[PDB]
Amino acid sequence: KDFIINEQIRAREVRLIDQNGDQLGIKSKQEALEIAARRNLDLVLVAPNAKPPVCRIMDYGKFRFEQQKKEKEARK
Ligand code: PBM
Ligand SMILES: [Cl-]
Ligand SMILES: [Cl-]
Repeated sequence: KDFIINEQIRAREVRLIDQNGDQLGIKSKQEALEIAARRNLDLVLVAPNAKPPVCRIMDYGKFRFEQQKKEKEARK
């Protein structure tokens, strides 16, 4: 569920996938953070144990809200 995002990420390099599924390739964490920032989105570590770790560009708050919404609705 919970993913670490943005500056919480410690990986030197990550494989980057953008908000639409475009495979941006291997990028330094710094460049990945720049791309996320220019798009006003978050850099989310979706696959911490992949080699190299996989990050997805997305709005973390919107993603998390929808996930919690889904869980709650299906149980009431
Ligand atoms: C990967 Pb830079 C500090 C424009
Ligand atoms: Cl640079
Ligand atoms: Cl943000």
